[PDB]
Amino acid sequence: NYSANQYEKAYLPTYLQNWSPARPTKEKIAAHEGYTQIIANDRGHLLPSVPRSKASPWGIPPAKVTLTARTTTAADNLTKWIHKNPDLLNACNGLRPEISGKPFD
Amino acid sequence: EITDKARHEAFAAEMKHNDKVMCMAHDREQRHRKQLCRAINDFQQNFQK
Amino acid sequence: MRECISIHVGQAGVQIGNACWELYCLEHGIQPDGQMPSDKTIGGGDDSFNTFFSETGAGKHVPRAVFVDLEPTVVDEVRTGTYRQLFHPEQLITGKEDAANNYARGHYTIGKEIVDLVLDRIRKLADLCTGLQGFLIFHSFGGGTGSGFASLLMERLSVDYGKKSKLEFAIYPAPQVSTAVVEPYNSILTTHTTLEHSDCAFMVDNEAIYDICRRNLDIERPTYTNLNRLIGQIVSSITASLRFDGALNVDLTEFQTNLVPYPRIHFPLATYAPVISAEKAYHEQLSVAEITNACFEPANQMVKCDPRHGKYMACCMLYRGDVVPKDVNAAIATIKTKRTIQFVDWCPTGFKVGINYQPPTVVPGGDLAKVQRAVCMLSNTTAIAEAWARLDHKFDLMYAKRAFVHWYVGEGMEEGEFSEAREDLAALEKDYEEVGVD
Amino acid sequence: AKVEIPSPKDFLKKHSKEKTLPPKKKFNRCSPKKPAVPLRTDH
Amino acid sequence: MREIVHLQAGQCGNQIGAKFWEVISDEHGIDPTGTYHGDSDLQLERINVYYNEATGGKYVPRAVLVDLEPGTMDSVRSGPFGQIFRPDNFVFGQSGAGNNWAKGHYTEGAELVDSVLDVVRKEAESCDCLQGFQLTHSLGGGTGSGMGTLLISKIREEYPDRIMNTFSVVPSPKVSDTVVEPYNATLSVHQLVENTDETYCIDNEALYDICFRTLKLTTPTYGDLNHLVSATMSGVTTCLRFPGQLNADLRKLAVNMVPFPRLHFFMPGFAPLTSRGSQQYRALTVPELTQQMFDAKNMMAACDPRHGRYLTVAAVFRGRMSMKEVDEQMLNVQNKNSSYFVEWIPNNVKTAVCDIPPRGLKMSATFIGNSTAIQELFKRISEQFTAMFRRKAFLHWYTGEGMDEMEFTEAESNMNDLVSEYQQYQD
Amino acid sequence: NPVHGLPFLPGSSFTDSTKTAFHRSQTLNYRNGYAVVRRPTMGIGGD
Amino acid sequence: PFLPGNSFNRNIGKERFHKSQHWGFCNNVRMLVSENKPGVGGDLLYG
Ligand SMILES: Nc1nc2c(ncn2[C@@H]2O[C@H](COP(=O)(O)OP(=O)(O)OP(=O)(O)O)[C@@H](O)[C@H]2O)c(=O)[nH]1
Ligand SMILES: Nc1nc2c(ncn2[C@@H]2O[C@H](COP(=O)(O)OP(=O)(O)OP(=O)(O)O)[C@@H](O)[C@H]2O)c(=O)[nH]1
Repeated sequence: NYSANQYEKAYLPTYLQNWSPARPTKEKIAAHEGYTQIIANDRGHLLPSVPRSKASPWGIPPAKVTLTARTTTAADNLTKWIHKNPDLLNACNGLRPEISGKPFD
Repeated sequence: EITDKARHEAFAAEMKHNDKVMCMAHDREQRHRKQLCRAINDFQQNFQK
Repeated sequence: MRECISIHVGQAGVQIGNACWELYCLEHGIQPDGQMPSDKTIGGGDDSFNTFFSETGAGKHVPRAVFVDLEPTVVDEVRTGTYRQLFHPEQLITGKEDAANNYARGHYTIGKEIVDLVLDRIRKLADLCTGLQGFLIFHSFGGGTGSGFASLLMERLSVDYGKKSKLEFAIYPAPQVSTAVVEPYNSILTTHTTLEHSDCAFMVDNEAIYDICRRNLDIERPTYTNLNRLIGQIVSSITASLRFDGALNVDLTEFQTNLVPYPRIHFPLATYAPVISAEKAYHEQLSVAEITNACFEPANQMVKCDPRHGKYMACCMLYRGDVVPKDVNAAIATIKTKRTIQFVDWCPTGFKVGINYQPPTVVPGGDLAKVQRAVCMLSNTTAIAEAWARLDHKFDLMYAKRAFVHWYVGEGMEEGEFSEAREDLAALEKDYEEVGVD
Repeated sequence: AKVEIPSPKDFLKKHSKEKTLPPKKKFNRCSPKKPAVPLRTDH
Repeated sequence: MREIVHLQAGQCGNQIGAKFWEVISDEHGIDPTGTYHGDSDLQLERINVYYNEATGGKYVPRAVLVDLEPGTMDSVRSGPFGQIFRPDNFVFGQSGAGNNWAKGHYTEGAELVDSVLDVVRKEAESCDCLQGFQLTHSLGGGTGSGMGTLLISKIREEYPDRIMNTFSVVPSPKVSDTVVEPYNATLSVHQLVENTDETYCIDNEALYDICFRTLKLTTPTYGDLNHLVSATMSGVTTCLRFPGQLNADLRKLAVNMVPFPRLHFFMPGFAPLTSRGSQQYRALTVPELTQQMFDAKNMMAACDPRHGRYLTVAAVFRGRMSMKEVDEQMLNVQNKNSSYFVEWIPNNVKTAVCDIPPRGLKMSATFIGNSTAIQELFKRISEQFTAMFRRKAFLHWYTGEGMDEMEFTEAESNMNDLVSEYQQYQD
Repeated sequence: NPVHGLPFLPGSSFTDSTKTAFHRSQTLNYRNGYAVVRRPTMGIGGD
Repeated sequence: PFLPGNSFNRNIGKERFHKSQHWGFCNNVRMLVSENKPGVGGDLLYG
């Protein structure tokens, strides 16, 4: 799930025809120390002491737009008319669009 | 000139060697691809009948 | 590479797409079977058809379009037509239940269960394609099945896929002809839903299509084939840049960037100048100047808008055939000098020239003339607000006496949504003069 | 290495990025050992 | 030795190079296959200033082709001279430009600048000691403006000691087709003036009038327009490739042509243009060449310097001449219009003579002009830019790209400064 | 028998209009992790 | 010749591929089973 080195032109949506970015990647790791203890028994069972992703994931008005120049009051709703929907802001391919614009005077 | 010539024929003989087999190689794979493609298409409709 | 996908929603959108694809197979010399003669053009699907067809090692030119429908009636005989062998069987999306002219019925009752399937068709088309610049959406505002079903799909394709273009094509409602009085209900519903998502919406009206033909094509008795012939020529002309090169090549990306001035309003108007009968073409001469006069003649537009009642912002001309830069630049210079033509003082230049060597072809058993120099006129003017102005007084009376709502509230809406569209429109009209004001 | 992609933040300001300098080149010259050819009209 | 490597960019740069390179191939006399047919020793000797040597007497051009849209390159590669062009040097992208400066200057250039610099540097150690670089593109060309500003900004830091020659064409004043073109030009020239050391200024409308005036052939090909200009920068490079009592160094030219740093923009001037019957109706003599050479109708670059005055002039003469005629003609023009020059500098003329005539004609020449006639050019764009920025038309595209109006503020500010600089020096 | 390979002067050239169809061949494609370029065989219209 | 890039594998019509076991174990030691063995898809051995 990492980005490779140097030859970073052979793996892009250029061939994927991907229209929702795949996954953010990086090339950097802090120098890890640690005897990397084992904290389960036989089943992925975390020993009660150690923490996990504590059941975080377990398992339309949103659209791309720039505010540009459309009446402030209409634009203000649009921002709210974009957000306040975590059913489309959290997970499951990403569900998350972008935004831009500029204010008025 | 012996130094000069020796380079010239060493290239050209190698040069003519390269392209022609490349030309022949590219032709060969296409035809066999074509022959395989038609061969697949023939019995299948015969099998479809 | 350079390709795009066509979609045909509404039972009206399927016969027109049929003719378009019927037109498209001629210039490539496609036999109805699906194969070329013994001549060598087949492969992995890469030739003039690669942008349009998918002729893989199987040798069958597979068009890159999906025809979606909700009634088995009109979608079956085409599946028994002449080129049904060409068409991918499960690309021809059929249904068993109609939307009954109801946007929401198609948009809610049946839309959920079928969009997932067509989304599967979209993705399995998406994976096979390579560059896929945009989509070709063929629909209709008074969509009996077009209205509701197009909206939901263009929502779903927008939200998952937002980084490309989406090209929209619908018949505009006839200003004084209405084959349905619930047509204003969904039409404004479609418009307000599409303004914030649609990239480029292009309209057309059948009345003036008829009005043209008995004017100069001289056929007092055309047919839908004739109607579909003209519009199919229009989309053929705009895609000739993809099909053929010229002095310069232009793309839909340029069309989007250069045509729309500002957000919301993205509704230019098409036009094709050399509309004439074969006999009138026979003993007359065509040159750039007169067709440049003809293209801007007010009676040659398929949309009932007096251009003098409005003002121009953009004008795109796409010369397909044997032309040279000299006369056209001189001719357009004279056009700039004209006074009756009134672009906004805001735009110094609003002209996007397209040059294509290829003379457009006639169709066997057709009705058009034989043209050497053609031009397509996609343009946007302020004379269009009257149409929506026509719609609102039509709609404002109707909603006050709220006819037919018993059906709409009867299957699961309320009046708030109908409220939104009116101030949505009231925004569009009020914006139209504000930008119309210099 | 990886080449930075100049982000749309800024660029040259009013073209102050230049080298104009009007100095004076001092140190004079070498010594012209040849003296004044005449002696200013005297004896 | 001192050599030159070319840069071709923008889709016009695609067409001009092919025409530019075919002229050179023909004027040195190499077959389309690439095997040089030895006929002139001098073209045989001084080929290494622009071309390298491949195996079999094949003269590999030293140029780099960059674009985004494959179709233009496919047409170029399918031309009669694409074979002499290297698949190594065919660098391009996977995107359509949109004819947009912002994406071409920031977005798509990101993944191509690395590749293109690698190609040019590989050529750089391939050759020994360059004079510099020359670039054919357009200021109104969207992709050419985008990549050029990127690379010309770069090659300055690696090579601030060379010649960064820029060949750009000004779009038509009456109409630019592209409507965001005034924005693209204003941006590009702003970085251009900071990066370039030389700029050729050419406009297409004059070539249309030149076709009307001396060509008289009604309907030409745009390649013929390329053919007309392909001789131009060839003529200035004839100085380098050909002998004769003339100092050919563009530096020695530029220092003679650059009194002050900000003077980057220069106007070409070409020699006999002749019509159907006047080829045999013309007594080909230096005066009538000199008369025709300094004709306001013979001008092709931007507009008539009649509106302003003459800062500096340099005409290079190609053919069999003598010092006696060029001197008196210089006196003739000097006394002809002594007041039309600027009193700031007398003897503002620098002459070079090439003893080697071109193929086909004996008497020829070329001219580069720096007069006070560019004000109309960027003043014209001033009303356009001030117009379009008064309500920021089509601005939402660039904001999504990351662009914002503050950059435009100094963009117009400098060109305003240039107007006064051009104004103050003469007026 | 016109003068072939005549002076290719910048001003004038010849013309022809017998050309009817202009199709160009795709010699560029991407097709897997490496962009791959074809050898040009057919010109405009196919020749 | 056989230089890198010059190896063009026999990737033509190949319908039979059956493999044999040239070697084996037998009793309690290990050796090659009876020499007469076809190759991949019935291929003859060296001489
Ligand atoms: N573009 C186009 N429009 C047509 C054609 N025929 C009729 N129309 C108009 O386009 C509209 C199509 O909308 P609908 O009638 O709802 O068609 P539909 O949604 O596909 O399905 P139905 O409700 O069964 O008709 C009709 O109201 C007609 O006025 C045609 O052949 N082409
Ligand atoms: N090649 C070519 N270019 C032309 C011609 N006529 C005008 N031009 C202009 O030359 C300019 C330079 O081309 P490029 O720099 O490659 O342009 P681009 O960045 O690809 O994008 P555009 O400028 O929109 O074409 C273009 O902008 C054209 O407007 C012509 O006949 N041939």
